[PDB]
Amino acid sequence: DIVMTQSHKFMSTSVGDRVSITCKASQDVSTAVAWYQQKPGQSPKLLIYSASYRYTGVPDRFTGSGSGTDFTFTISSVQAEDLAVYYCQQHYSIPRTFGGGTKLEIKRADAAPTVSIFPPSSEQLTSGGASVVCFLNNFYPKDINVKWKIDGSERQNGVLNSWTDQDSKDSTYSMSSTLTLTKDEYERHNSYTCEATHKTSTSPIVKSFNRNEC
Amino acid sequence: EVQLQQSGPELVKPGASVKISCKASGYTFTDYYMNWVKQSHGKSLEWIGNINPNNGGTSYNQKFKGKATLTVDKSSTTAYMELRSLTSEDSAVYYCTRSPVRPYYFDYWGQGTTLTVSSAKTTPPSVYPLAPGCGDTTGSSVTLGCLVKGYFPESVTVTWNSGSLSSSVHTFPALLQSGLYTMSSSVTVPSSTWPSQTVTCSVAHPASSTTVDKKLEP
Amino acid sequence: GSQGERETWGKKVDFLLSVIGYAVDLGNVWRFPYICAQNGGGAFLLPYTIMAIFGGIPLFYMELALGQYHRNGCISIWRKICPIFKGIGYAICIIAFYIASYYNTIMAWALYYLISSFTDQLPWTSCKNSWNTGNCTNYFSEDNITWTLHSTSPAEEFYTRHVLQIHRSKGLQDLGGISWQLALCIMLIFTVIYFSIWKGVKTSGKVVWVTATFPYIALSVLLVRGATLPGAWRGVLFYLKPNWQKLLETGVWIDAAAQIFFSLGPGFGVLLAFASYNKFNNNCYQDALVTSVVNCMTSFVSGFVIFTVLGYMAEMRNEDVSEVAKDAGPSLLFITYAEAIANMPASTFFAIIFFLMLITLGLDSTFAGLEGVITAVLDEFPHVWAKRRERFVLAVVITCFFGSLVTLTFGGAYVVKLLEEYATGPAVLTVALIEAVAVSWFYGITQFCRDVKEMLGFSPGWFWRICWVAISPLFLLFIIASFLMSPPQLRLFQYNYPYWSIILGYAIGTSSFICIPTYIAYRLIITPGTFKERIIKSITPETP
Ligand SMILES: Ic1ccc([C@@H]2CCNC[C@H]2COc2ccc3c(c2)OCO3)cc1
Repeated sequence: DIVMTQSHKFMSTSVGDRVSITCKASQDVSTAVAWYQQKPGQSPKLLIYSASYRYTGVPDRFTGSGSGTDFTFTISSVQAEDLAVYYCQQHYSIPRTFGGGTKLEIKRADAAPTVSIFPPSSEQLTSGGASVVCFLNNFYPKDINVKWKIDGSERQNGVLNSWTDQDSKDSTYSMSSTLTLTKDEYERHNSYTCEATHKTSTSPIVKSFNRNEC
Repeated sequence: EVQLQQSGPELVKPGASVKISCKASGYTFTDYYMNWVKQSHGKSLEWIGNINPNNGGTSYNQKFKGKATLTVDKSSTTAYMELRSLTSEDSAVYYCTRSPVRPYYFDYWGQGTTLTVSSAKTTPPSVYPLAPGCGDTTGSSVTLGCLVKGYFPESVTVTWNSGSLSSSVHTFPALLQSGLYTMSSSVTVPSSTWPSQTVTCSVAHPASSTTVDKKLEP
Repeated sequence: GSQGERETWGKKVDFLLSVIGYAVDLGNVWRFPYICAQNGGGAFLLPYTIMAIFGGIPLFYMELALGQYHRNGCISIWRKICPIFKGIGYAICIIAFYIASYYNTIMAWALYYLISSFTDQLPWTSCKNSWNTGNCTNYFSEDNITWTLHSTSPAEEFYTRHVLQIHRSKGLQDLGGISWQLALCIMLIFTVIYFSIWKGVKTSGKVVWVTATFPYIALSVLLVRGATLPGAWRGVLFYLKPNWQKLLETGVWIDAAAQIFFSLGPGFGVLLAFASYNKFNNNCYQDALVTSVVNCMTSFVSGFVIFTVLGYMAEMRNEDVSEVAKDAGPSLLFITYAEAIANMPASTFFAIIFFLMLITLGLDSTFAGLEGVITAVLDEFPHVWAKRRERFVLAVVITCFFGSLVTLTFGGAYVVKLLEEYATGPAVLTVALIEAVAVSWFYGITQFCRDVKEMLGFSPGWFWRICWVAISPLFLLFIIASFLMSPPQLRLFQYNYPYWSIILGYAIGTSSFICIPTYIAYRLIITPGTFKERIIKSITPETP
């Protein structure tokens, strides 16, 4: 069989920069390599076939090159919607194999994380649960600290951080810090506070609300 | 144009079998090889095998020989893939993709089929409105949310007002714990249409065939 | 008086190149490279030689030694060895007939290509012909093309809808009528063998100078031509890449044994006839040894001749030469190789010498094929026959034409496979086994070593002794059992043969075999005495 090796699992680029993903095959392939673009949440979309030829419906900003074993996929004008995971695949020997997959992450200027704390709703208080939410929207880069405060004390049990993928419009990550608690514990405390430490500013952003019917 | 409409997600207990369809349209069905590619969570694409729609010419991969069985029907232009001896590794997304005979590229793919192989009971999601408090300072935009708690498997869809609008909706991935998933959704909409008009989030769970709609209230 | 002693050959080199001419054919050119590159690549050389040394060579040299020593035909030699097995000589006579029904129609195809190759623009290049469909898509045409399940190449269209016209037949059921072009081609073939056999060993032995040497020339031109082609190393890689794991399969050895046997073709009576017309003092050990080593090495270089052009063809297309070399049979040479040589400078030249090479490969072999049977009948019915040789030779030749009339049909190709797989292989293996057992066990290998000891001046080594006693009949027994156990389902040109074909095949495989148990029944049934008395006088040859 054939082993398609993409040594670089991740590649960082910016909007408008010249990006090029490599692809290493097991043996000599002549000109038999196809490049696929799988956008997050979509089916893999065919971009290049036979090393250099472009497929129909593919903008002019996507090109391909190489002849032999190593092949290269080039994007001249990276757009916000070009954010996807690119795969390379050989099409000469049975069976047809694929590459490990190269996620193209977009680099931009820093953005302040918009933090919003949420009190448990009445339908959940009715069920017998109470989850305080802390949304952190539109910031860059991904590295960000989230610290919880039930009543000023750093709460750490029951905290779940969920990072979404990068955005295809403004290239801004977004994460959710969830603090799930019981109803009995919720009606024995009032002002919840979640804070975020980012590289945009040294002082963590502090958000607070009150339990007494807001 | 060219469309490959696959089947919905499937939750099957380990050791059983499962069949996935692939309705092809928009081209001469007998003019192209029908392929199946496996994609594991976080893994690369994996070629299962192809089939010639004319005579059912299955050409499998040595890694999937006896693991997958490709069939085809010309009377409805639909290709099928059946899987037996289901394990936790088969819990992956499967695509059926069209391909010519030479050069062998995969021009058109299907939307995918989420297969979950687990003996865990199909648990309906708990939809709780994540609404801002009544003491917050209403600025130029308000961020809302809806919480989806406790469900299985990962087949779930959170929509906002029949998809209008959703130009500022941040959907957070689901997290698995003790056999049950939990996710949350948010939406940033200006303050000049709230709370004047109606904003409602709709949570749909296809595996349990349930659909609970909850409207946000301050 | 009268005839008395038999005739003698005109020179040593004539009989050397003559037995080489029988040994070397089409299968040497394309069969061995395919079976080689498929079963473990270069590693296939390891068992192939073994199956040669232990199997092919001993039968070859034993047959040759008996032929030169006894100077009798395929039927008359059993009268003086084991009369009950005289039916063997008859069986071959039937077997050869079945072979001569299809083997020369292939040469007729190569002949139809050859006369159709004199045009400046070769027919199988363009699609604007009277036989192409709307699926025909060809080169020197717009690039980017993406082939379709229903699309078809101009070479496949030419071979399918013209020289074969196989689209006009549905299979074995409906194959008529007859393509008169292939009938005239094969008629010309029977003519060119008619003027090369009718006189006897002198003409076959003189035509062989051309029919056995030219294939090396054409293979040399296509060899140095195919070697200079860009990206030809792919076919060589796929051709000689060692895959030793395939050697663990018990099938591969079987394929090698069958290959070397059916490429040396011992015990068919052709070597008996070719050996009969030689000097008693003349050595034959070196003869058999060298002759085989030529057939094997010739196959080895032929592998390069094919897979170099296949490598270039896999470079212009997209590699993994196996895909461009999937189909083994008439399509590897008549379509893929022809379409490959079409994109080369002075294509008329390489085309003419290629299909001319095919005819040149079949000619010598079929000379010898007929030669064995002719010698057998002339020696079995002397005086009652030999009145003229052109009479009996004319009879067998026109008989082969009427035999090929079933093959000259539209679905004739279908029949060719049914006759190529089912009829010849099991029966020939059987008669080779019974023949080897009868010379090694009944006549006694000791007296055979005394005959060779009287022939060459020295007794054959203990190696030849143990090979004839045990290793060779086990060698044939191996292929017999492995064949009967797993007869093959066969398909040709998107058409699977009906389930009943094997039945038909077995008829054609046994309708030739019925003569030896019925002749044992005829011999043991005709002379009265007791069963133990009559079989003891029927197993011992004539004392005087
Ligand atoms: I079963 C069988 C199949 C093939 C062989 C030989 C093997 C290699 N060398 C040529 C070939 C000779 O086979 C013939 C060819 C033409 C003929 C013919 C016999 O009879 C008259 O025309 C032997 C037995």
